[PDB]
Amino acid sequence: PVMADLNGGLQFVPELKEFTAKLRKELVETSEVRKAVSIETALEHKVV
Amino acid sequence: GPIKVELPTKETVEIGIVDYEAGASHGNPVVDFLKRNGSTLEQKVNLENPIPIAVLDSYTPSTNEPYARV
Repeated sequence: PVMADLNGGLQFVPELKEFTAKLRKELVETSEVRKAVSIETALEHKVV
Repeated sequence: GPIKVELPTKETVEIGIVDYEAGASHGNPVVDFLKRNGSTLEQKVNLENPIPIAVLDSYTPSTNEPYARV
């Protein structure tokens, strides 16, 4: 019986779950910060 | 104006300023932003129901010279 590993080297990163969580958190926070800042800049411009 | 932070002792201490300056504009964006995001602190607090004290009758004087001269 054979064990093919097609994992792409994913096993070698340490703490893959926490790393993936931090990647998603970073991308999510960047998206929300940019969205909120854009909306508030738009509202300030419209008010002015 | 001054921006202050609330301390653990419920004491507001200045940690920054609001300093907005603009020429021709249709409004103040600072107040709009603060209304939309924050909450207004009203110093006056209404009771659950008003408490009537009394209905009183006063009279305007026949002449206004006594008040005018004083």
